[PDB]
Amino acid sequence: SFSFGGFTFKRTSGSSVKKEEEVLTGNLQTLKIRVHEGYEEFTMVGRRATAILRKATRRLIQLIVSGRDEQSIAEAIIVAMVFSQEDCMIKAVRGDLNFGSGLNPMHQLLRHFQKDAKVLFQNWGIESIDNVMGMIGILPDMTPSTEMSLRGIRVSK
Repeated sequence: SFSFGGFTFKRTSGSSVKKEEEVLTGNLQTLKIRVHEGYEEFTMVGRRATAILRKATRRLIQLIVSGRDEQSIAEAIIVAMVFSQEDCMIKAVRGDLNFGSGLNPMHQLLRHFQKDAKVLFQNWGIESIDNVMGMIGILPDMTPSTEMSLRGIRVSK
């Protein structure tokens, strides 16, 4: 169990080791980040939202988020997208990432997208979805949809 972005993450299956890696942001800043390598499954519980997360090396496999309102659901999605370490998120950064107490690089990334996530969501990718009991899609602009969704993401009740 650990905490990230105001969410408690508890690992329900799988595992990971960490390898340092250099990466190039969409503002062309180089960062050394600790990459988690492994298939892992988690629950996330924040103050206003809950989720199930399955991921692998720099890849979000599935996120099912349950939340109180649009605002809360969004915050959960942003934390799980940054936590995924996917390169479309790395490449969505605009402006430099300063400092820093307080802030290893994953937190810097998070603080950046928490100030504004529009570009993160635009660039993530969408997919058509099927009908699944208790599950609905969320579009890049955060409105609901039965036909499409942000890739890997679904909203529960």
